[PDB]
Amino acid sequence: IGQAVNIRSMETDIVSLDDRLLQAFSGSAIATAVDKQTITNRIEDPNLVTDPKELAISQEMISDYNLYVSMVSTLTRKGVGAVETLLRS
Amino acid sequence: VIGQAVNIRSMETDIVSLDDRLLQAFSGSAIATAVDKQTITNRIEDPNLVTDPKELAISQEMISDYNLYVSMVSTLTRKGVGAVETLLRS
Amino acid sequence: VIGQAVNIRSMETDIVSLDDRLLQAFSGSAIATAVDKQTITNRIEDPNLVTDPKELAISQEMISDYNLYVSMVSTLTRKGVGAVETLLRS
Amino acid sequence: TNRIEDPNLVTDPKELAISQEMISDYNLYVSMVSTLTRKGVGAVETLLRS
Amino acid sequence: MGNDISLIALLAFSTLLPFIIASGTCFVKFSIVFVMVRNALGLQQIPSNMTLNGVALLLSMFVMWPIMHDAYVYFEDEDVTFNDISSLSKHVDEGLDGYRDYLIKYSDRELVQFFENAQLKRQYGEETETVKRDKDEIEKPSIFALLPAYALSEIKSAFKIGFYLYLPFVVVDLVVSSVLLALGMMMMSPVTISTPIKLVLFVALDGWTLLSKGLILQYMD
Amino acid sequence: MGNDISLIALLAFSTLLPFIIASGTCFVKFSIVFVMVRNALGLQQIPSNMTLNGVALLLSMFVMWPIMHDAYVYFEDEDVTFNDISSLSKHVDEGLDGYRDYLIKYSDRELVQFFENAQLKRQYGEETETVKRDKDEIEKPSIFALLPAYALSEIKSAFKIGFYLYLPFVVVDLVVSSVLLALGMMMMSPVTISTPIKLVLFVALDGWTLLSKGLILQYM
Amino acid sequence: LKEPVIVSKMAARKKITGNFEFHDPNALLEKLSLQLGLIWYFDGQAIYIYD
Amino acid sequence: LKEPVIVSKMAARKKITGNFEFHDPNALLEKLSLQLGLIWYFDGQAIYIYD
Amino acid sequence: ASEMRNAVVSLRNVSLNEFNNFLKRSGLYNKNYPLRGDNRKGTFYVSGPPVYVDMVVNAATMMDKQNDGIELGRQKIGVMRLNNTFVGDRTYNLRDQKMVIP
Amino acid sequence: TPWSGYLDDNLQTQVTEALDKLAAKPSDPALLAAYQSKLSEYNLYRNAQSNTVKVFKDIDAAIIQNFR
Amino acid sequence: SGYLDDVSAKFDTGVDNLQTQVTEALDKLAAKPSDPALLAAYQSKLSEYNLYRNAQSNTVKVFKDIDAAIIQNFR
Amino acid sequence: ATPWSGYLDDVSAKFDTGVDNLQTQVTEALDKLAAKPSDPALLAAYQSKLSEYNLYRNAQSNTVKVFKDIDAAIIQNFR
Amino acid sequence: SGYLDDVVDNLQTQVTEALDKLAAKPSDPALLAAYQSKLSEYNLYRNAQSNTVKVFKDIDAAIIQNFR
Amino acid sequence: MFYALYFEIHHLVASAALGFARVAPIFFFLPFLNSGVLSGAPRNAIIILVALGVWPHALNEAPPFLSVAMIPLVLQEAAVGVMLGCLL
Ligand SMILES: CCCCCCCCCCCC[N+](C)(C)[O-]
Repeated sequence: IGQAVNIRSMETDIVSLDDRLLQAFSGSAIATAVDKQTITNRIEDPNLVTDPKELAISQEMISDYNLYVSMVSTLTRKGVGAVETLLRS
Repeated sequence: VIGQAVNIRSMETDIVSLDDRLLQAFSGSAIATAVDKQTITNRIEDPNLVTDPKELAISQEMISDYNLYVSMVSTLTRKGVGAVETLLRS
Repeated sequence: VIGQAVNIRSMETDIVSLDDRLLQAFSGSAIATAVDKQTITNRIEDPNLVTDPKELAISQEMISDYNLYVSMVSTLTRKGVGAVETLLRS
Repeated sequence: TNRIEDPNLVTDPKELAISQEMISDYNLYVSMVSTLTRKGVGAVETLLRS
Repeated sequence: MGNDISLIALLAFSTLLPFIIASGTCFVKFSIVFVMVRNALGLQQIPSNMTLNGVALLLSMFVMWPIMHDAYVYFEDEDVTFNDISSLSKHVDEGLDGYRDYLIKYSDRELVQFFENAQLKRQYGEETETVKRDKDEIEKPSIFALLPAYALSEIKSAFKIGFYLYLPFVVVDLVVSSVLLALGMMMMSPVTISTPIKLVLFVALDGWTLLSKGLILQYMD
Repeated sequence: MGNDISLIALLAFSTLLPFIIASGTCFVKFSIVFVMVRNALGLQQIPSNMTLNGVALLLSMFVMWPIMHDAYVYFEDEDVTFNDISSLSKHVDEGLDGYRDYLIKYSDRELVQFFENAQLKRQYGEETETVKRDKDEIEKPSIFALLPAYALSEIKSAFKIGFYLYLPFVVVDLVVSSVLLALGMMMMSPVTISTPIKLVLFVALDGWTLLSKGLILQYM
Repeated sequence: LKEPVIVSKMAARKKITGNFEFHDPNALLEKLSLQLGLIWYFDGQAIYIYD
Repeated sequence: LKEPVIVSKMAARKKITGNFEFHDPNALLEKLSLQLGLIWYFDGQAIYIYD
Repeated sequence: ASEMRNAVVSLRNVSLNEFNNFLKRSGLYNKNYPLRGDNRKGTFYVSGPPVYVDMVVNAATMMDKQNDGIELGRQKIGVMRLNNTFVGDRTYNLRDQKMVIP
Repeated sequence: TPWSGYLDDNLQTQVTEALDKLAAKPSDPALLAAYQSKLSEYNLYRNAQSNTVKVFKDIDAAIIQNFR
Repeated sequence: SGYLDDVSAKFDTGVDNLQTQVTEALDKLAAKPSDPALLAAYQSKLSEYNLYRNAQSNTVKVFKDIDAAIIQNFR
Repeated sequence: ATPWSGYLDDVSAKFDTGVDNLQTQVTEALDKLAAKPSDPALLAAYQSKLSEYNLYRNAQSNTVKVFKDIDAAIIQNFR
Repeated sequence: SGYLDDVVDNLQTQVTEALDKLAAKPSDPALLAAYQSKLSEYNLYRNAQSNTVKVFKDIDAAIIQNFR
Repeated sequence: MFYALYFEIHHLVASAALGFARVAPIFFFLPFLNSGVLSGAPRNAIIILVALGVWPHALNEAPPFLSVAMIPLVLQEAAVGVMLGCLL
């Protein structure tokens, strides 16, 4: 049990369009990197891969990860898909 | 049979704009859905309901109906927007 | 052998519009299907029919035939629609 | 075939393997004619504009 | 759904829907009138087709919505209504009269009669008496015969409307050309001068208001 | 992923997005104005439509950004409790008012009101005395009434701007024709003499900067 | 009548003119129901009128 | 006839001209059937005429 | 004023008046928008400004959930002496039959 | 789910009852012979039911997935 | 009708009378449950029945799966 | 006529998460049995509890699996 | 067939014949063991045929679409 | 006979396809039909409907041309359509 939280993380005002990207990109890449790591070290630990109460947690974590990355991919593709049609047309 | 209600009269179309009828349809569907998901989840935890053969035969039907309902709506909406794409992009 | 009937000279001096040919086909199929589903369910409910080998061996064939029929109608319909799309679509 | 032999042979695996060939080939033939006519008309329009 | 064939038919219909809108709804007419206006002003690429088709589809929604809603509640209606093949085929057929009444109300009687007779002569043979229903109650004609008559009727009337709108700009063009020849500037391309006069004329008329009003009032009393 | 019917609604909206931009945003106007500049200068193929549309799309984002930000934080960031049809309907509707107000700022009232009455379809053919040209409002018209009135207003505004832009270049070439007829040289077309003059006039005016600035200033 | 009245979208298309006396509304309502072709009901809280 | 009459769409395309009595309809109806090429049935509630 | 919120709450473990005491100690109570219901039962209606409604609904739901950890049913033991009879069961071996009195 | 507009539990109680009789005297051969039959029939009933409900789900899903 | 019923029937026209014999032997045995002569016959008939019904059902299952594969490859 | 909407207990479930009685009781029964593996009264109890725990855990896993396939199938329907 | 029109034996026959022989005596191990392998070989043949017909049609459909 | 409706739909689309070759050139010449006016998704939908409205034979029986080389035939029909477009 060793835990830390970073609290003063984000600015809520209206801000230039360039930086909303950097801040979204960075926060997302960080979240996915740590999520993936915790998944793998839940499988490598023998006390967690063999307990039926723990496996049920790992199942949810894996599924949530799958869905989150599927959705960020889909919406980004439709985002650039709009621009390319307005410009080509 | 424990508690039930029904809505008897639907408001006249003569006083409601075209987009109100949409908001009103959407909201009703989104709520009936969240309520069904919750109901199923609660049936899976009451130890009396999760271990009685009589009750399981009900849970299996409830989950099959939820699955078909959401697959239906998600298909027809995709066909609906595909029509607009076909007419405008073309 | 029970209650057999056949129409004769169906097309010999009258021809239906396609508009009607589709409609008769749809109706004749949809009702036969709904009656077969009820027959199956009833053969499952009756305590004397789900416990006798002779009656179970009959019910297995009914379920097999229903499943094959509905799958064939669905596949042919989808394939035939596809061709009209490839014709009309610019 | 209209009211001779029998209908509904959805079920015998030997005739059901003969129907697969026909049901496919006629769909391909009809699909091909649709393209050839567009090509022909397009060639005429191309020459007449130019 | 309570029945599987009822589902298959619904997915087929939802797969062919756009062509029915493209060929059997006022969209076919609005789309033409706006392109005619753009031709009249002598423009090439602006407004874009995507913008003109956008407004054309929105305006078509106000006109078609009531019969689509009517058909929807008619087929949802939960009260017991049919029992057997003849009652089902009549129930389905009866559900389409809300839309046959629409096609018939705007199709040209002469075209409807032509496409009907030419089907009778296919099915029953050309020796069957040519009907000449000159005073007529057209006996619920088949929708495959009724639909192309509507399509050509809307094309006719849209062209007709588009003609009227040219005549002011035609005047503008011939006038400008005459005054330039009166000055002898034979080498001046008139289009450079006449384009802005057309634009300011149309803006002073407020064309899009008048036009979008009248186009809708033609479909409702 | 929350409620999945809200997920379906989000993906649908995301698919229709380019047509909404193409018909309910000032992109409509900027796209037309820049092309008319090219026609008034009489150039047939340069700059590319790829370039002109890219610029118009960029500029319009500055104007629309303040609204999308507010809608986002209102819907997605705030967790809220709601429990029934009426509470949800009202909650959803209230989020759109930020956009609704923009449309009503740039749309023309009698046309919006006509479309409203057309979609109620009530008692129709209501007369001009059913209206009295009122001035100050707490009405909330439908968005399906507001979108086309907006489109049809923006287009007319663009045409008006295009009227003024043509005039100086029209003067520039009738002068050239008159000088060539003062000489004997009536066999020669003005165009090859006239084009460079128009290009210098336009650069001396720096028309691109005045245009972009003034187009933005209308929406501030 | 002392009751709120709800009129169907269809019945609201009809028009009327003249000088009327609402002396006994239940009776007048019954009268005009048949002349104009309406139908009506009363649940105890409001009066609903249809074509 | 004292019974409602239903005529099929196809049979409704024929035309007739002249001056008729209808004195004994059941007999007349039969005679006309064979001249025009019609067939007809009677269930007890309505008379159905077809080509 | 058009922003007023209203909600129905149902509690299983806590009485309405018990919740009132919580609000009063908190210094959150507001006599313009008081709770309406049966002091003795667990169901009530509340309406008011957004902040107040949300806080009430959350607080009450958490109170009710936490009281699933409390217990009421403490057993008690009674010791009762019999004054007129023997506590135990008896068996009478009749020379012909064994018979039992419980 | 009803097809809109179309015109057109005892075994559980019986097994419960037989169980209650048996529980009172587990050594009676007649109560044992009866319970064996009731329990066997109930078992077969529940299995046949749940297999059929799955077969219908899978046909509806295949139909949708064909046009989806 | 159908081919899968044709396959099912090709068994029932194969075992002419077994369906009757089994019930008849059961009635006899039930009349005198302790006769070894009866018992010995019933054991045989019952076994022959159990086997017939299992072979029939597994064959119908296999031909059903062959057809369900072909109707998918129609697509 | 239409069925009622229902009403949504939005807050309750997500913070109703907490240590289940059922696992606690399973581990307690096992610890009682392991002290005297030959007592029939304890064996009879543990058979029942372990069985119920098996059923519960399977039913839950299969349900989570079903609910997430629907969401993956929606997203794959629109991309 | 008995017929040729002018202008060995296959698994389809052998299966029908072995089923026909088996159904006369469903409890003989020689016949059962002779039938298992014919029904297996017929299942494999009838799958492999359909899968390759499907491949050749998808090739031709892709060609026509590529020249659209 | 089970597949007869499926084949009957394919006979329909083969007839419409061979009719398009003769009807579309007319739509090219006339001043109220050319693509300066009628364009996008309506265009094909309308041409096909007209061609089916005028095809001379019952739509539900097999097309007679299945035995013939397709190109000479398509060119023949397009030439006929061009001649009619001129005369109209
Ligand atoms: C037909 C007369 C054309 C004269 C030039 C028109 C103005 C543009 C070019 C000169 C601009 C003045 N400047 C900046 C050089 O001083």
